[PDB]
Amino acid sequence: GLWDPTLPMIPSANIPGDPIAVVNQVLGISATSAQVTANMGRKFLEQLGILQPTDTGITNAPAGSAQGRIPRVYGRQASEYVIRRGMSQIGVPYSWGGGNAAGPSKGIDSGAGTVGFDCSGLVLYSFAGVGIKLPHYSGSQYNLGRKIPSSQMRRGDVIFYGPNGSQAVTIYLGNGQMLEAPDVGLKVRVAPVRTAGMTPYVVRYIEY
Repeated sequence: GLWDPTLPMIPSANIPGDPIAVVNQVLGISATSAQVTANMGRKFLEQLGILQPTDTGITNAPAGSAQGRIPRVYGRQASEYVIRRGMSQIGVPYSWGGGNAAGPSKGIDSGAGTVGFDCSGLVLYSFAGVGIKLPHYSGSQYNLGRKIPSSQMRRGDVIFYGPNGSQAVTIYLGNGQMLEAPDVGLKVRVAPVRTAGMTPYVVRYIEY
């Protein structure tokens, strides 16, 4: 009962640090997920009319704090943009280790020749749109943001599975549905929430 038994019962792909997310051979440029995320964060803060010269564009709250860069009054807008980004990826193939802040990508190991998303890749891609920077490993994502009891999960909160949230991570959509990049041969999908292996807390990255 420690893991979700419908998926491989192993820790999710763990891709270290700040990977290159964009490579443009023609212009001769490349950039990492953090750079892509910061740029989107600044664009988002500008769209809210609140961009400051001190803003890098990274909007994460210190882990456990109920206050991040994005004002509470704009949290629902931020959350809905994150969800829109994720939902726009329905139908993209699964790839073990796949995805970065710029979109689906080549995976690692088994997924090395497959462009797509895995669980943490999809979540980090979605949240990057408002400057929320997340590591490409579900266990590490579980240690950021603010814990909410799972019984009180709310649309936009992030659901975790397995010990230390190491197996999988999905975005709660409300109404008992979640957005996930589940397993090989499947695609990014909306599916019923599964409680087997669920961590006792979900994580909130955006307050509203």
